[PDB]
Order: sequence, then C-alpha cells, then structure tokens
Amino acid sequence: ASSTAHKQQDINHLLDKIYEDTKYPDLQEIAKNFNPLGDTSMYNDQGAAAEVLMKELNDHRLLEQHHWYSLFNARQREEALMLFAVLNQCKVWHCFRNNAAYFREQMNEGEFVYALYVGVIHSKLGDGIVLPPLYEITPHMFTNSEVIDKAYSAKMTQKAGTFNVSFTGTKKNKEQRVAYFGEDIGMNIHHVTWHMDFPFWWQDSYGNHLDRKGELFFWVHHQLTARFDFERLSNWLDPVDELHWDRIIREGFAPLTSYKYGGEFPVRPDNKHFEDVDGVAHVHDMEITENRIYEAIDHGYITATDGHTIDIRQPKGIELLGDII
Amino acid sequence: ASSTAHKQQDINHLLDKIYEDTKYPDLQEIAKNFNPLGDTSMYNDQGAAAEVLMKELNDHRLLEQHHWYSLFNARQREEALMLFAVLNQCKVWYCFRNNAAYFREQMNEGEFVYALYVGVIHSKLGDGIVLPPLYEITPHMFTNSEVIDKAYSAKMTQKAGTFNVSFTGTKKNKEQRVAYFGEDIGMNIHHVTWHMDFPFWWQDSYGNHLDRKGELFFWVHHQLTARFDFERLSNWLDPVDELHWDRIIREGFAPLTSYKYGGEFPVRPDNIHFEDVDGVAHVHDMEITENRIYEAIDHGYITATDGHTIDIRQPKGIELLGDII
Amino acid sequence: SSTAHKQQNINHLLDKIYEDTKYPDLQEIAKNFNPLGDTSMYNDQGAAAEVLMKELNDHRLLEQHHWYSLFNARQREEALMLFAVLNQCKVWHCFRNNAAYFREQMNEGEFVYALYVGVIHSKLGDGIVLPPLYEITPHMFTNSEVIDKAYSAKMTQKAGTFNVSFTGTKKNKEQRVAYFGEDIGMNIHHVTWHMDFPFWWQDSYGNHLDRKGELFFWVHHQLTARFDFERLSNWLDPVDELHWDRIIREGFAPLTSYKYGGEFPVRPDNIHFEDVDGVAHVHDMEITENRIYEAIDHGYITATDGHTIDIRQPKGIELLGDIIE
Ligand SMILES: *[C@@H]1O[C@H](CO)[C@@H](O)[C@H](O)[C@H]1NC(C)=O
Ligand SMILES: *[C@@H]1O[C@H](CO)[C@@H](O)[C@H](O)[C@H]1NC(C)=O
Ligand SMILES: [Cu+2]
Ligand SMILES: [Cu+2]
Ligand SMILES: [Cu+2]
Ligand SMILES: [Mg+2]
Ligand SMILES: [Mg+2]
Ligand SMILES: [Mg+2]
Repeated sequence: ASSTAHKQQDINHLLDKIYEDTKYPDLQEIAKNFNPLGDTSMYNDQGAAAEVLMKELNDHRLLEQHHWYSLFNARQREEALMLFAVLNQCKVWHCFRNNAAYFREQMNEGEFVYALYVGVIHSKLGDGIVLPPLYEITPHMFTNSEVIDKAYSAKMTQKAGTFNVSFTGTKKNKEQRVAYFGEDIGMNIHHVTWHMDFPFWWQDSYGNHLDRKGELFFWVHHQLTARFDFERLSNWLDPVDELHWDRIIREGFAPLTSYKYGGEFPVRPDNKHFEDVDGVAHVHDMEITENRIYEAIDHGYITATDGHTIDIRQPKGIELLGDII
Repeated sequence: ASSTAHKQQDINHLLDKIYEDTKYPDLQEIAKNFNPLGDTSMYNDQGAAAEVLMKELNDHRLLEQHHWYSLFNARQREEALMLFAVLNQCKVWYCFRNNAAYFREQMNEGEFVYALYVGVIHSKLGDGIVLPPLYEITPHMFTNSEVIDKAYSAKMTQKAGTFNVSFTGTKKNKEQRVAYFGEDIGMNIHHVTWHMDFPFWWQDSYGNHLDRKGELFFWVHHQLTARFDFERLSNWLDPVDELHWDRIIREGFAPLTSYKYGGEFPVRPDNIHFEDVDGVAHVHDMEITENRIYEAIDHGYITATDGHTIDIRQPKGIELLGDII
Repeated sequence: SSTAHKQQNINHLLDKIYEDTKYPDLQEIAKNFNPLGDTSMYNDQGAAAEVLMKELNDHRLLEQHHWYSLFNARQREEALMLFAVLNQCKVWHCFRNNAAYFREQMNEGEFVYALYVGVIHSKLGDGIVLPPLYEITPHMFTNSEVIDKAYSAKMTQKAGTFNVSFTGTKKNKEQRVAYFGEDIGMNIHHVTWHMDFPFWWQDSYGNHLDRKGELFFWVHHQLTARFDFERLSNWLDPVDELHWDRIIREGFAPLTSYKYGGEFPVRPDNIHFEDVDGVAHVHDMEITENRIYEAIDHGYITATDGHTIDIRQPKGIELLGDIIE
C-alpha cells in the first residue's frame, strides 16, 4: 500500500494529464468520497492545516482551475502552501495520497503540481519516489509556442509526431548564441528543483532545518552566473553587465513561449528603464532595499527588529545575508 | 469690561480695517499710552515675554507694516509668536486688549492677525469669543484678483456693489472641475483654523498639552485628501497621483490671486521638475528626509538624538510619526 | 651628517632625477650598499628594508620612466615602502645610502615622493630645505608648450628663458582666475600641506599629527574661500558646488604633459559623472556622502561594532575630517 511501487504509481497517476479531471477510477472515487476532515487522527496537527484549506475551498476563495500560476504571486503561493501544509502533516501514505487526489480535482493545477512536488520532497513519506520531469508534466513551461502549436495540430488531426525545437530570436540577435544555456530543459529543472529543495517560504516548524540555506542560495546563483559568463566567453561575447535600478536594461527578450492557460509570455523591449509595477513595488523601493542591505554589509552587522546588532563578521555572516537578501 | 460683549467688541475693533491705523479713539489712546513693561504683575511670567518683544521692537528688528507675511517664514513666525507669547501670559482681559492694541500699531498686520487669532484660541481669556472669518479680515487671501480689482474700482468711484466670483482656470482645464473644493472659503477657514488650534510651533511650556496632536495631524490631512479624491470621482476624474521629489509635478496652477502687499501670487507651470530652492532646501534634502522617516517606520522605532530607540510599534507610534513628519 | 652635507646629499639625490645618478659617490653607494647588510642602522632591525627588498627582488615594483600617482593604491604602497625604510634609519648615512640605492632601482615619481616625506617626517631631515618640486619635476608644473621649447633648447644645445602663459583663451572666462590655481607656489603649498599631513599617516610611523582632520577641513576651506575672492575680483560669481547627479559645468584642458605617460587628459564642458572602472560607481559616492551626513545629523559617528562616537563636541570636526578625507 505504501510500498515504493504503489507510491510511485500514485504520484504518476496524480500528475498524468494534469489539465483534465483524473481518468483513473480509483482517484475519481477518492476525490468524490474522501473527506480531509473525516478523521483528523491521520494528521500530526490533528487537522489544523486541513481545516484551513477546507474553509478556503468551501468559501470559494481559491484560484480556479485552468489559470496561470506563479510562485511569486503571494496569494497563489499561500494557496499552494495550504495544500503542502496538509500533505506535510499526513502521518501515513493513504492520507497523503487521498488528500492529493481530493485536492487535485478542486485546486488550480499549477498550485497543485507545486504543492505535490514540495510535499513529496519534504515529507519522509516521499522517500524513494522519483518525481517525473516537469517538462513532461507541464510542457508549456519548457517548450516554445511554435512547437506547442505543432503539438496542438497533431492532436487536432489525430496524428502522432516528433517536432524539432529551435531557439528563439534570429541570428541577428547575438544573445541567441548562448540560448542553449538558459533554455536547456535540464538546467531549468536544476533551477526549479534547487528552489523546491531550499524554498524561501520554508519555516522550521514544518519539520526540519535546511542547513546553510542562505549561503547555498548565494552559491548556486553565483555558479549559474559564472557558468553563463563562461558560455558568453565561448561565443565571442563579453560578460553580462549587472542590472541597476537607475539604468537601462539593455537586452530585451521575446520568449516566444505561452502558458497553457493565460496567453503568451510577455516580451520586453531592448533598452528600457525600470518602471514602477503596480501592486509589487516602486523602483525606488528596490533602491532603498539595496541600500539597507549594503548598510548591513558595510556595518558588519544586520539590524534586528528591536535595533540590536547581529554580527556578520563571521562564517555564518554570508548565510544571514542570504536569508535577508 | 471682561464681559463677553466687551471682549467680542474689542476683538471686532482690533480686526477692523486691518491695513490702516486704528480708527477707534479708545484703541488709539491705548496704543499711544499703554506700557507693556509697566506692570509685571499683569503676566504669569513676571513680564518676560513683554520684555523680549519690546527689545525687538525698540531695536527696530521687526517686519515693517504693509508687507506680505508667511507663517512658514522662520523669522516672521518668530515675531508673530513673540506677540502671541505676551498675549498668552496676560492674567486679565485688559492686559490682553491693551497689548493687542499697542502692538497692532507697531507690528506687521499679517503677524498681528496671526498672533491675535492664536492668542484668543489658546488663552482662557479668549473663551466665548467668536473670531471673525479671515476671508473678511484679509479678503485678498480668499478672493481672486479680478474681484479685488472690482472692489478697488468700487472704492475709487465711491459706488457700492456686489461682485461675482467664478473659479480659476478655464473649462479646458479639467482640474477646474473640482475647484469648488479647495477654493471654498469655508474649507480654507477649516484648514487655517485646524493649524491655529494645533500649531506645529506649540510647546507645552505655553500652558497645556495638545492631546494626540501628531495623530490628528495625520488624520485631518488624510480626510482632506480622501475628500478631494471623492470630488474627483464625482467629476469623471482619476484620483490624484502622489508627489515624488524626482518626478514631474504634472498639474500646474495659476492662482489669479494677489497679496494686499507683495504682488500677485506666483504661477507654477504644468509638468515641471522640482528645483532646489535657495534659502530653503535642496530637492535631495527632501529625499533624504523622506528616507529617514521611512527608516523609522520600517525599523519600528524612532532614533533619539543620543541614538537610543523610541518604540513606535504601539498605538502612540502614529502620533510620534506625526510629530516628526 | 652635518646640515651642509645633508643638504648637499639631498641636492645631489634630486638632481636630474630622470637619469642614473651622475655623482661618483652616489653611484658607488647604489652599486655596493646592501640595505640588509647591517640591520643595526634601523629602529625596526631591518623589517621595512626586508619588505622593500623582497618586492624589488620579485620584480614587483613599478618600472622607471613611468607616470606615478599618489592616488594609485599600489604605487602609493610602493613609495611608502621606501618612506618606511628611510623613516627607520637611526643616522644620516643609513638615510643617504638607502636613498641612493633605491633611487637607481625604483620609479622616479615614487622615489621623489618617498624622499620628500622621509625628510619631512624624520628628525634626520631637520634643517634640510627641500628644492621646489617645480624644478625637480618641472613637467608637473609647466605647460607642454614651454617644455617643448625646453626640449628644443636641449636638442639644439642653446640656452633660453621661455614665457609661460596661462591655459585657455580669453573667450574662457575661467582663465581670468588662472593665476590662482596655476601659481607654482600655490601648487607647492598644496602638495606640501599633504606631505606634512598625509592621509596615509599611521602613528606607528613614530608620532601623532595633531588635529590633522580639522586642519584638513581648514586648509581646504581657505583654498575655496581664497579662490572665490579671486572670482569676485574678476567679475565672476562664486563657484557652484559639485553634485554627483548634476553636470560638471566647467571643463578643462591642462595643456600639460607627464615626462613619461603622455599628455594630461582633458575634460569637456557640461558632462555628467560616469562610473570609473576600478575606482567607484557614481552611486557609491552618493551613498558615501549620505552616510557622512547621517553622522552629522545624528550627532555621532558609528564605530565598526555599532557603538556611537559623539561629535557634538570640539573634536567632532576633527573626527569628521578623519572620516571624510
Ligand atoms: C451675479 O450673480 C447674480 C446671481 O447669480 C446674478 O443675478 C447677476 O446678474 C450676476 N452678475 C453678473 C455680472 O453676472
Ligand atoms: C617674455 O616676457 C618678457 C618679460 O616678461 C619679455 O621681455 C619678452 O618680450 C617676452 N618674450 C616673448 C617671446 O614674448
Ligand atoms: Cu533561483
Ligand atoms: Cu494643513
Ligand atoms: Cu588637498
Ligand atoms: Mg499702521
Ligand atoms: Mg529638509
Ligand atoms: Mg601602464
């Protein structure tokens, strides 16, 4: 029941054809009849997390299915983490499986996929499971619009096919020379999995501490940056400049990619100045935040909420900077 | 003589025809013969405020009559407050009336009117007095130049008349749609009187504490702003933008109003950037000040002159912020 | 070891500084003297001589016949290594012999600098009068036109005296006051003040420089006020202040050259500051400025561990000069 074979098959089934109601009769039956609140002894918190999520569901406060999802959207992230919190409290696999099946059919698919992945990664119940590659679970997030269009045409015409992916832009765009780095599907899996392993929303009340996370955050991104610059050097290009909030972003981008639901990803023109983003931040807020971080660095200490100093002139200083940055 | 009738009559006479020497023979006699330094027992401060003001007067250091006055001008405010301080120390009405009559004939009329108003408001001797509306005491400050010119013409020709005021700007100026809000003479009296009741120069050594003043400062201006935006919404306009020191002030203004002495009020063009103001501040100084206030808010404490923390994560915090802002 | 002999030694060492020494005694010393041969001549028993000799032997010192700038961190460090040796000499023969030895090994600009500050800050230098730098390194005080006539006079082996005119043209109103900043004595005053009160001074060199940070404020205040008096004398307005976010109105063409390194660069009129690679971003200057003003307006300087150093006291101005220079 909780053998590796059954848990793996359950996860495979839950992630199969994620944009449609489940086609597996056993999962259909669970989603119809299981009650996340029916027996709260299955949870290490006696049902607190399930109560939170069920109240949001019953009050019609959750993001609808067939809608874009972004982990950087505060409310959508909070909704995905409500499901993660339920899965994380499950004592045994049948709780994990049944809640996953129940909420798969109620919740936005992007939120669901995210919660199930981090639930598997951060629960002991997920030990031994191999998560399918996200580029086959949500291929729109890893595949350009031209190839997706060819897939839609194959499906409309009921014909199989294999379609070649090319890079975006043209040869006139020198940045295309290094598209094989940031568009590589495995490099993108590396990146999302690092953040799934070391999420910025992690709280140790979820079960365990993530050792040196803030320093690993610095290091993994330093390595992405240094590796990209090595590809630029390999292709007769100069190193990337750094962004600054008061200077133009020289290199624009046309993704030529689309969401499954939500439309095409937006383009950014060349040589644009940063503008304030309504509901996110003013450009000036970013500059102030940057200044405050540099104040801590140049002071040698981070300032606590009550004004006391937290020394960063020690080996953990870089980690604490990762935490606040 | 201390009856409400006589005190009101005295105030009416002191404020009558304020740009000319007093036409009331009894006030003339007082102004000629009263000695503010002649009986220290008149005052709760043993005569100190009277000595301070008389020294400035005798040293010819006071602003001349028939000259513009601005409460925001440090030296002119200091002079007005020297007269306030005398009135505020008078024990009995005859001291208050006689000092007011004496200094009416010695001091700038704008300073005098200001000091007499705040003196009445903040002295128990002022209880029961109704201050005349400032739009009839200094009508230039509430009446556009065209109507003042018609009044001057009526006086030149010795012919009574009533003249219609009809809002600044043209119909091509969408901001004129809501001119009835900020140009309403009563709204302007509301605003000046709030600041007279709750002056930024108040010190409790003047006799009493002004409860929650800094928070009331936030609230009265929040309500002015919210009420203006309701007029904009009523007139098919969007809400006002906020000012930014580094961004253009979109909407200029032509007051089409004049001082009695000092000339026409200055116009501001549309779409101008802030410039440094000689003798006042650099634009960058405003940005630094803003940054320091936001530092206190985001720290949760104000920093005292010796560096210690003043907690604002409490109900009085908004009041302390009003004090420093 | 008397003043006459010490003065002559210095005269000889500074003679024809761009060429190997022509004095047989100094050539013999440069050939045979070992700075490490008798450490009993140093107060540090040879520590400074060991540091400099290692740099020399590892071929890490700036070559001869190359421009030198005291503001270049590594070149300054090299000059100060020689200063450190001279400063450790107990007796004059150590000072003279090390000077002669390193004159032939080190860059001439570094050597002249080290020899001057060595004479000034060693008791062995008492009674010596340093030759004017405008005759030791005339390129740094003489426009390129006159140097060329000197070069021509030497190429043709004919004596001459050549008139120096001020830089610019009569169309350049700033030329009206060129006699101030271009005066060779005013230039010597300025270099010598900084030689007497160097920003690199550490009291481990042997003594404290009393009130240095306040004298730094004062000497430059007086240069600024004196320049403005010349502007007033020539129908010019006072100088504006620089700001990092505003154009530098007045450009400058020095029309002067290094002996080695080429012509001094020109600055066009009306330029915005640009970031300087290897030095600082313009934004870094603004942040540094802000931090200094934070200390001034707080009334205290913040120490490395966060504790406050009160500057509301007579030494505050000195501490400000310490942190501003
Ligand atoms: C002024 O207003 C009154 C009433 O609104 C009107 O009777 C009168 O004609 C007006 N005068 C002019 C000059 O418009
Ligand atoms: C140089 O100046 C001197 C005096 O200042 C003058 O006698 C001489 O004519 C000048 N020489 C030239 C070439 O102008
Ligand atoms: Cu990342
Ligand atoms: Cu107000
Ligand atoms: Cu200097
Ligand atoms: Mg008068
Ligand atoms: Mg200011
Ligand atoms: Mg070079």
